[PDB]
Amino acid sequence: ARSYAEQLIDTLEAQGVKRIYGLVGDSLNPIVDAVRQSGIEWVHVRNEEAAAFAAGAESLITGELAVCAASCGPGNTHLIQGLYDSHRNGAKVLAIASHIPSAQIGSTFFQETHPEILFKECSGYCEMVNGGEQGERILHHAIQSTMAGKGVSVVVIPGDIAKEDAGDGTYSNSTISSGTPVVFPDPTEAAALVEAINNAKSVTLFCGAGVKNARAQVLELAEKIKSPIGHALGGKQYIQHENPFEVGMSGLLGYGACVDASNEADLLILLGTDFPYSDFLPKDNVAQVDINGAHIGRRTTVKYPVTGDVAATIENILPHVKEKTDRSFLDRMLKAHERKLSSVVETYTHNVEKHVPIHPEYVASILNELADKDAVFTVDTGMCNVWHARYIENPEGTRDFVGSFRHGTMANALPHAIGAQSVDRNRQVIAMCGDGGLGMLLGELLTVKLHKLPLKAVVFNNSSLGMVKLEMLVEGQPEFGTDHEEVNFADIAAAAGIKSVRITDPTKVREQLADALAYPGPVLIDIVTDPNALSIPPTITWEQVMGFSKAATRTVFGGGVGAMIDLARSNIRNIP
Amino acid sequence: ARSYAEQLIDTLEAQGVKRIYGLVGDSLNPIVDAVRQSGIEWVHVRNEEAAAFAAGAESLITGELAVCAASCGPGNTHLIQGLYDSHRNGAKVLAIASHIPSAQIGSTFFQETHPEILFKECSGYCEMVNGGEQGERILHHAIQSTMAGKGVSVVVIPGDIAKEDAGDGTYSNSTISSGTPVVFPDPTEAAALVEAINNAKSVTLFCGAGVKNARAQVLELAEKIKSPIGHALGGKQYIQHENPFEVGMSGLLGYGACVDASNEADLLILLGTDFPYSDFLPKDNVAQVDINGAHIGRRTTVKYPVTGDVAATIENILPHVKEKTDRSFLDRMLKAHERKLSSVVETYTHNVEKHVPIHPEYVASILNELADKDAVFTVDTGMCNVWHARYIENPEGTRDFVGSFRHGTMANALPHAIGAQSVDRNRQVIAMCGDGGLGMLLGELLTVKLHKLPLKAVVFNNSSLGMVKLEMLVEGQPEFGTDHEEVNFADIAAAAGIKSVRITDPTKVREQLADALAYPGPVLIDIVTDPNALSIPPTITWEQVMGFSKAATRTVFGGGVGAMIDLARSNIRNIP
Amino acid sequence: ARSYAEQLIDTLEAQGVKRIYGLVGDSLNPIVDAVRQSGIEWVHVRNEEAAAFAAGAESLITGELAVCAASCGPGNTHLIQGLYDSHRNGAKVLAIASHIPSAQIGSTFFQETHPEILFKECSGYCEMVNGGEQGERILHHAIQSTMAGKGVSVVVIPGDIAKEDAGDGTYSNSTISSGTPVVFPDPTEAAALVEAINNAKSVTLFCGAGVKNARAQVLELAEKIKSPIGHALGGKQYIQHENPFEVGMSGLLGYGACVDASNEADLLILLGTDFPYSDFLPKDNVAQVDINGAHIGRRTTVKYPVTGDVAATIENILPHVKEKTDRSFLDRMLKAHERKLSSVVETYTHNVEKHVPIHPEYVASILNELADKDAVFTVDTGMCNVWHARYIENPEGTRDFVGSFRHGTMANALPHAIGAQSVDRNRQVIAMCGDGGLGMLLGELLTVKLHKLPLKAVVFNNSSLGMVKLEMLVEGQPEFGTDHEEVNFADIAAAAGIKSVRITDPTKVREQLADALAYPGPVLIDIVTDPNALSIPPTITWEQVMGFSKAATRTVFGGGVGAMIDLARSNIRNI
Ligand SMILES: Cc1cc2nc3c(=O)[nH]c(=O)nc-3n(C[C@H](O)[C@H](O)[C@H](O)COP(=O)(O)OP(=O)(O)OC[C@H]3O[C@@H](n4cnc5c(N)ncnc54)[C@H](O)[C@@H]3O)c2cc1C
Ligand SMILES: Cc1cc2nc3c(=O)[nH]c(=O)nc-3n(C[C@H](O)[C@H](O)[C@H](O)COP(=O)(O)OP(=O)(O)OC[C@H]3O[C@@H](n4cnc5c(N)ncnc54)[C@H](O)[C@@H]3O)c2cc1C
Ligand SMILES: Cc1cc2nc3c(=O)[nH]c(=O)nc-3n(C[C@H](O)[C@H](O)[C@H](O)COP(=O)(O)OP(=O)(O)OC[C@H]3O[C@@H](n4cnc5c(N)ncnc54)[C@H](O)[C@@H]3O)c2cc1C
Ligand SMILES: Cc1ncc(C[n+]2csc(CCOP(=O)(O)OP(=O)(O)O)c2C)c(N)n1
Ligand SMILES: Cc1ncc(C[n+]2csc(CCOP(=O)(O)OP(=O)(O)O)c2C)c(N)n1
Ligand SMILES: Cc1ncc(C[n+]2csc(CCOP(=O)(O)OP(=O)(O)O)c2C)c(N)n1
Ligand SMILES: [Mg+2]
Ligand SMILES: [Mg+2]
Ligand SMILES: [Mg+2]
Repeated sequence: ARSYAEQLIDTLEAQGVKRIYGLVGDSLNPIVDAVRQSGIEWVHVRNEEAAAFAAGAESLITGELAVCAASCGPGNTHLIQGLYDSHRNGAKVLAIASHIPSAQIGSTFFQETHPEILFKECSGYCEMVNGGEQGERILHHAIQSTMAGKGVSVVVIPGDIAKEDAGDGTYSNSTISSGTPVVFPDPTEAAALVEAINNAKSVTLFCGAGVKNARAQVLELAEKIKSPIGHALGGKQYIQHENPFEVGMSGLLGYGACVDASNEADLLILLGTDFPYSDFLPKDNVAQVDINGAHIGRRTTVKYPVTGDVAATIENILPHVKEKTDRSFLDRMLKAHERKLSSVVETYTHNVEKHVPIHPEYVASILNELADKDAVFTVDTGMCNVWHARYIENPEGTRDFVGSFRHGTMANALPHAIGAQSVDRNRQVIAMCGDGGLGMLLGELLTVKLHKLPLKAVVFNNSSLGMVKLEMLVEGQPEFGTDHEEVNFADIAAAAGIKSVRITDPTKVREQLADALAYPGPVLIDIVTDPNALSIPPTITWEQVMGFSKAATRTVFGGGVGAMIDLARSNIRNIP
Repeated sequence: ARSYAEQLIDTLEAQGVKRIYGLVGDSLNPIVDAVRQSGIEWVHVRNEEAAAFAAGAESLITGELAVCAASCGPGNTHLIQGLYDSHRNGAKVLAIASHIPSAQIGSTFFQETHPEILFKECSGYCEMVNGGEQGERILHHAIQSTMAGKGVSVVVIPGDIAKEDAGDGTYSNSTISSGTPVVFPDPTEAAALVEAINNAKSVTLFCGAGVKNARAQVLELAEKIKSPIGHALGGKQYIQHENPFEVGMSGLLGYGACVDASNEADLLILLGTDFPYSDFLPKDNVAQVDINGAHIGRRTTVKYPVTGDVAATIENILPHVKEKTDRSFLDRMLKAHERKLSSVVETYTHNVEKHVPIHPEYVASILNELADKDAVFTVDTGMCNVWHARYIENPEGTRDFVGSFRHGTMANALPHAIGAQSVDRNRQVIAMCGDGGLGMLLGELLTVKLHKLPLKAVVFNNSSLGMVKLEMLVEGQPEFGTDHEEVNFADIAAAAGIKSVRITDPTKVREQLADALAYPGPVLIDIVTDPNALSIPPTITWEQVMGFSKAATRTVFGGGVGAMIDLARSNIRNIP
Repeated sequence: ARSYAEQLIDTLEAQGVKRIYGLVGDSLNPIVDAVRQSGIEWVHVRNEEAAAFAAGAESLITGELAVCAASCGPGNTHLIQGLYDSHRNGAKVLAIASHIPSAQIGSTFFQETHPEILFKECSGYCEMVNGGEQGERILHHAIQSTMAGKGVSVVVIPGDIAKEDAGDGTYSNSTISSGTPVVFPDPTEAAALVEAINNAKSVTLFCGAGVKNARAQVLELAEKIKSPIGHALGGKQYIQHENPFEVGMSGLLGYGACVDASNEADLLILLGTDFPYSDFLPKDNVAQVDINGAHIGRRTTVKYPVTGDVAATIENILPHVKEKTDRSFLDRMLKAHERKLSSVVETYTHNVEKHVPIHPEYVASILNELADKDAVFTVDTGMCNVWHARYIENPEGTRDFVGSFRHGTMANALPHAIGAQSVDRNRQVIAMCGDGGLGMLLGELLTVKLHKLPLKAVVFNNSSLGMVKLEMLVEGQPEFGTDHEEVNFADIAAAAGIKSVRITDPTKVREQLADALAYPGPVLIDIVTDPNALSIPPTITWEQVMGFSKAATRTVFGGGVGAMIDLARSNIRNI
C-alpha cells in the first residue's frame, strides 16, 4: 500500500471483494493498474450504467459488498441509473467515482462535474477525497455505511490524489461491522399489538421483503391465529412457496383473495412491507411491524405501530397471543382464493397456447417449468413484471430474483444478470428481457460475449413498450408512440458472437426453449410475442394506473396465473 | 389549449418546434397525446440519453429551440449525460422531465426521484410545475432562459398536473426574445487594448468559438497589425478556412506554429476562447476579449481584460490601432507553420495508404475529400477528436461540426447525428464513431433504421479504448483494460436492417467509402483500424495528459495532418 | 505572499479592498493574521449575518468589491441571510467562508457543514479550496465572477490549507475586468420597438433600477413621444427627482397616476424593471427592454422584447422614432397624478401633526426635510418600506438608498447602515429601523459603539410587527402574535454607550429629531409610533397582499404622500 490507489485496492481485496465492474479511463487509470496487480478481477462493461446495475445485482445475490468504478465527469455520470436502483434495493455497493484533477476543480475544466453533489439522492454516504490519509478514512466510512444497511456509498476521487501516498493504515486496519442486530420491539408497542390480535376475531398477515428471515415465525403465528397470508411483490419469493395460508398478492399486478382477505379481516398486520398502493389497503384497524420506524404508517392508517424485526417481534408476542380455534375466515378466504384463480385461468388463458403471435403468459408458464430449481431470474421493468409475478414460482425457496421493483427502471434485466452470473458461472441465470429494455442497453450483449457469461436472455419481443400500451388503453388515449417496426434480436445476438434462437411458432416454444436453457454458454432466445395480450377491466382509471387514486379498490389487471393454482387447490383439500 | 399538456404543445408548436425526441411512458402519456394531435413529430429513441444529445445537436445546427422529453423517475434520469453535453455546448434546449404524481411526492413512492434538484448543474433554469397556471409561467421562463443563452432549461412536470387545466395565456402569448445584442466594450478597457496593441511590435490572435460571427473583423485586424491567427478546437470550423494568417491549433492535439506564435509574440490576444490547457499559454503579455466577463483570466494571466463581443470590440478599436508595416514576425511564423506541417506529413504519413491494420489518419484524409462541401460531421470522444482536428476541413465554411468538446463524453456521435440529420434529410451527415462509443449506445442503430435517417456512420473499429491506451503509454503503466476481442459492427448493423460495409484492406478504403457515402439511405461503414497508430513523444507526462502540469510546453502528440497543408502552402506563395 | 492566507489578503489589498467585516475564529485565524499585517481594516461584528449585510451595503454604495469573512461550520452558516440579500441586490461581494480541516472532511467532525453546497442558491460562484495553487485560481474566478455582475461569490477555505504555500501568482497577477460593456440591441428587436412606438398614439414608460445610468436618455425619449414616466420601487431613486413627466409608482405601496397611465396608454414600455406584481401590469400591448434576456416577459405578456441596455437602446431607436405633437394623454395623466396626490394628502394627513401615538407618516415627512441632501437611507423590511416610498425623496439624486427590496428580509437596516457608514464617516447615514428588525439583530448596537460609527438609527417603535398586523386586517383574521409589550430602545442604546433620545409627543418630533441628527456621533432615536396607522381599502384581499392574486387591479394602500407633491404641482404649470 504505497499510493492511495494501491491502498484502496488492497483494502477492498482484504475485505473479500472479487471483482470490480467498470470502464477504464483518465483518473481511474492508477486504480485499474492496482487492480491488474491484485487478485481482484476487472470486469469491463460497454456502458458504466451496466457496471452499477451489475454491482447491485451481485450484492443482492451474495449479501456482501460489490464495487463499480468509473472515470471522471461523463464516466461516473453514467453510473447514476444503476446507483438509484441499487440504492432503492438496499444493495451493499461502493461506487468509485473518479474525478477531474483537484487543481482544476472550480475552473469549468474539460469534463468537470460535481459528483459529490449529484449522487446525494442515490446514496447513504457520498464524499470527496482531498488527500491520501483523508481518502483512507472516507473509504472506511463509505464501506462501513453501506455494510450497515444505509444504501449506496460513493467515494469521489480526483485522479491526481489517487497517485499520492496512502494513509498510515489506521482506518483500513479496522474490522467492518457487517452483522445483523436482533431488533426486539418496545414492550409497550408489543403489548398493544397482542391486545389488537386477541381482540380481533379474524386477522390477515400481509408480508413484504422484511419477512426474508422470518418464514418460520410468520407461519407459526398464522397457524396460531388462523390468518390468511398475502404478500407485496417484494415478499413473493419468501412467503408464497409451501404456505398453507397463501392468499396471493395485492396491487394492479395482484392475484387471488389477498385484497379481500386484507380488507375483510378485523385486523390487518403489515409485516416487513412498504407496499405503496394505498387504495388496495384498509384504514380501519391496521398494525405495522417495520425495522425502520420512519417507514411506519407511510402507506395507510396504522393504529398499532411496532418498530422491530419481524422474527423477533413474532417470537416476543407469541406466548401472549391466544390460540384462535375458529378457522371460518381462513377457510372462507382459502376457498375464495382458489375460485378467483380458477376463474382467471378460465377467463383469460383457455386454449391460448396456439394463438399467433405467441402469448407471453404461455411463454412464462413454460419458462417456470423448464428453469432450474435454483435459477436466478432477473426481470426487466414493464410487462415482464406481470409475467414474473403471476407465473414464476419459487418452489423450495432456492431461486433468486433481481428486479427494479422500487426504482422501476427499464433495461435492468441484462446488466442485473451480468452481475448475478459473475458470482457463480455454474448457476443458471435467466434474464426476462423486454424488447424496449434490451434495445435501451443493447451494447451489453458485447459484455456477455467478452466475459463468456452463460446467462440465458429470454426476450419477450412484442415490438412494443407493452406496459405503456396498457396505460393508454386504461386512459382511453389512442395508441401512439408505443409500437414500432420489428427488430430481430436473434440475428443481432448472432452478429455479436452469441448463440441465438428465434421462436415465432407457439407449438415450438417448449422444445426450442428447452434446447436453449440446456446450452452450455450464453444464449439469446428471441420470442415473438403478442403486444395485445392484455385484458383491462373498464373500471380501471388513469389515476389508478399512475398510483394517485384515493378510492378503495379491489380491481387487478386481467390475464391468467400459472402454477400457483396447484398450492391454492392443495390448501383447499387440506382444510380439516 | 384546454389542459396544461395541450397548452405546452401548442406553445412549442407556435414557436416553430418541429419535433420532440423522447420515449413515451406514464406521466408523459398526456403530453405525447397532444404531440399526436399537433403538427410536431414524435421521434422515438431507444434510450432517453440519445434524445437529449439529439436535441442538443439539432439546436446547434438550426440555432433554434430543440426539445427532448422523458417519463418519470428513471426515464428523465437517462437524459442527464445529454443535458450536460448540450449545456456545456450552449445549445438552446428545453427538457420536459415528466415526474411522479404530485400526491406521491415526499412518500418514497415507486420511481420517485427529485429531478428539480438533480438537474441543477446541467442547466441554467430548472423548476417544478405545481399547477396549470404556474406551469405556463415556468414554461415561458424556461424557454426565455435557454433562448437568451443561459444553457439547458428543465421543466419538471408531475403527471397529474399535465392533465389539469391550462393557464390563461398571459405567458404563452409573449414573444420570446431570441435576438443577438451588439456588445461594445467599456471605453477604458478598449483603450488599454489599443495601447497594448500599439506598444507591441508583434501580436498573435488566438481564436475560439466566440469568433463565429467575427471572421471579417478578425481578418481585417490581422491585415492591419500583421498578426498570425491560431485557434482553439472550438474555433477551428470558423477561422481556419481561407485565412491568410493561419498558424494552426494549440494543445496536445494541436498542429503547426500556433504554440510558437502565441508564446513568441510581444502580445497575445485571446479572442472568444476558453482554451483550458494553461501550460500551452504564455503569462507575460496577454489580452482577452470575452462576451462573458466571468470567463476572463480563467486560464492564464490577463493584463488587458475586455468584456465584449469580438466583432464589436474590433470595429471599435480599429481606427485607433496604428498600421504595422513590419511583417517579419508574420512571414517567419507562416514559413515555420508550413515547415512543421510538411515535416509532420513526412515523418508520420509515409506509406500510410498501404499500412495494415488500416491507419485511421488515412481514413480521415479520404473522408475529408469524399464528403459533401456542406456535410455535418459528428465526432465521438477519443482518438476520433485527433483525426477530426487534423484531417476534417471546412472549405467555404458550409460544413457543420457537432462534438463533445467541453463535457468530453464518449458515445455522442451517433445520437448527435440522429438530431443533425432530422433537421434536413437531403443534407449529408457523417458520424465519426469509436468502437467504444458505438458499443456504449448500440441500441441507437435501431433508431436510425426506424426513422430511415440516411446518416453515414463511419466506425473507426480499433478494438480498443484508443485514447486510454495512449494515456497508459504516456504514464508507463502496462496496457490493461483497454483492448478487447474484435466486434463485427457491419454484421450487427446488417442484423438491424441497415446497409453495411466492412473494410479491412487499406487499398479498398477509397472505393468502399465512396460507394457507401453515395448510397441513398442509412449506412454503417465498419473500418478495421490500427489501435497502435500512436506516436507519443517521450517527454509527455501523465500530468500533461490529465491537464494538471503547470510547466510551459510546446509538445503535441505525434501523427500527421491532412488537407490543411494546402492553405499553409498557398499562404507561402502569397507572401509579398 | 508565502502562505495562501497571505496571498489571498495581498490579492484583495491589490484590488483596493479597504476593510473586511467578520468575526475571527478557528480556521479564519491565519486569514485575520494576514489582515492585521496588511493595510486592510478588520471590522469586528457581533453576528456574522451583519458582516454579510454590511459588505452588501458597502458594495452598493461604492460600486466596488466588498468582503465578509467567517469561521468554520456555524460561523459561515450565519452569513447566509446577508448573502441572499446581497445576491438579490446584485452587490459585488466576496464571502470568505472558512472551513473545517481538510483531513476531517467526510468524518462528521465537530462543527462540520458543507458550505460549498449550502451557498449555491445565494451565489453566482461557490467553490472549495483544496490546495494553495487551486485556491489562488478559484479566488480569481470568484472575484472576476462577482465583478462581472454574477452576484455573490463564496470561497470555502479549509483552515489547514490557509497555512499551506501560496500559488505561483499566475491568477492573482491578472487584471480583473470591472468595466461596463455597452449593450446595443439586436436591430430586429429595435425595429419592432420603433414600429410599436410609432403606431401608438399614447405611450407610458415604466422604469426600474436598470434606468440607473440612463436618466438623460429616458427624459429625451419622453420629451419626443410625450410619455408619462412611472417607476417600480427599485427605479424611484433614479427617475423620480426633477422629472417633468413624473406619474408615481405601482404596487400596493404605489402612488399617483402610474397604475392608470400604465394601463390606459396604447403602449407600455418596461425599462430596466423586474416589477413582480403582475396584477398591476397590462397584458394587451407591452414592450420590455432588459439587459438580461432571461428576465424578459417574466411578469406579464411582452409583445416587443428587446435584449439590451436602456441608454443604448434609447439612443439607437431615437432617430427612427417620430416626434409626437399630441400631448393629450400626458397632460391628462399629469393632471390626474396631481389630483390623486392632493386627494391622498387631504384624506389621510389631516391633523397628522397632533395624532397620538405618533403617526409614522408625520415622522417620515420631518425626517425627509431634516436629513442631509446627500444622506444614505437604509430601510428595514415592513411598514418602513411604505414610509420610505411615499415620504423620502432624492433631490439632485445625491442621496443613496439601501434596503432588502427583493429578498425582503427584516433586520437589514442597522447592518446595512454599518457598511454604508464605514465607507465615509463624514457622510450622514439614517437607518429607518423597525422595532422587530432592530430586536432581531440587537447586538449590532455594540458594533456601532465599538467602531464609533456616527449613524442615526431612527426606530419607528410601534411595539408591533406592523406589516403583519396589516396582513391579518386584510385577511379578516383576529389580531394575534403581532403586538407585544413596549420595549425602550433609547434605554437599551444608552446602556450600550450610545447617545439616545425617546420621542413620545408628536409636537416634539421636529426639535428632538433636529437635535439628534445634528449630534456628532452615533444616536438612537426611539420614536413611539402608532401600530394602527393603517388605512386599507376594503377590496384588498389576502391573495393580493401575498402576491398571488390574478385579477387586474389598480388599488393601493391608503395613507398620504410627502414632498413628492411639490414636483406634481410644478409639473401642472402651463396647463
Ligand atoms: C411495473 C411494476 C409494477 C408493480 N406493481 C406492483 C403491484 O401491483 N403489486 C405489488 O405488490 N408490487 C408491485 N410492484 C412493486 C412495488 O412498487 C413495491 O416495490 C413493492 O410492493 C414493495 O415490496 P415490499 O414491501 O416487499 O418491499 P420494500 O418496499 O422493500 O419494503 C420492505 C420493508 O420491510 C422492512 N424491513 C426490512 N427488513 C426488516 C426486518 N427484518 N423486519 C421488519 N421489517 C423489515 C423495510 O424497512 C421496508 O419498509 C411493481 C413494480 C413494477 C416495476
Ligand atoms: C479528447 C479531447 C481532446 C481535446 N484536446 C484539445 C486540444 O488539444 N486542443 C484544443 O484546442 N481543444 C481540445 N479539446 C477541446 C477543449 O477541451 C476545449 O473545449 C476547447 O479548446 C474550447 O474551444 P473554444 O475556446 O473555441 O470554445 P469554448 O470553450 O466554448 O469558448 C468560447 C468562448 O467564447 C466566448 N464568446 C462567445 N461568444 C462570444 C462573442 N460573440 N464575443 C466574444 N466572446 C464570445 C464564450 O463566452 C467562451 O468563453 C479537446 C477535446 C476532447 C474531447
Ligand atoms: C415590504 C415590501 C413591499 C414592496 N412593495 C412594492 C410595491 O408596492 N411596489 C414596487 O414597485 N415595489 C415593491 N417592493 C419591491 C419589489 O418587490 C421589487 O423588488 C421592485 O419592484 C423591483 O424594482 P426594480 O424593477 O427597479 O428592480 P429589479 O427587480 O432589480 O429589476 C431591475 C431590472 O433591470 C434590469 N437591468 C439592469 N441594468 C440594466 C441596464 N443597464 N439596461 C437594461 N436593463 C437593465 C435587470 O436585469 C432587472 O431585470 C416591495 C418591497 C418590500 C420589502
Ligand atoms: C428508463 C425508463 N424509461 C421509461 C420508463 C417507462 N416505462 C415503464 S415500462 C415501459 C415499457 C417497457 O417496454 P419493454 O421493455 O419492451 O417491456 P414490455 O412492457 O413491452 O414487456 C416504459 C416506457 C422506465 N420505467 N424507465
Ligand atoms: C462516458 C465516458 N466514459 C469514459 C470516458 C473516458 N474516455 C475518454 S476517451 C475513451 C476511449 C474511447 O474509445 P473509443 O470510443 O473506441 O475511441 P478511440 O479513442 O478508441 O478512437 C475513454 C474511456 C469518457 N470520456 N466518457
Ligand atoms: C427574517 C424575517 N422574518 C419574518 C419576515 C416577515 N415580515 C415581514 S415584515 C414583518 C414585520 C416587521 O416588523 P418591524 O420590523 O417592527 O416593522 P413594522 O412593519 O412594524 O414597521 C414580518 C414579520 C421577514 N420579512 N423576514
Ligand atoms: Mg416490449
Ligand atoms: Mg476505439
Ligand atoms: Mg414595528
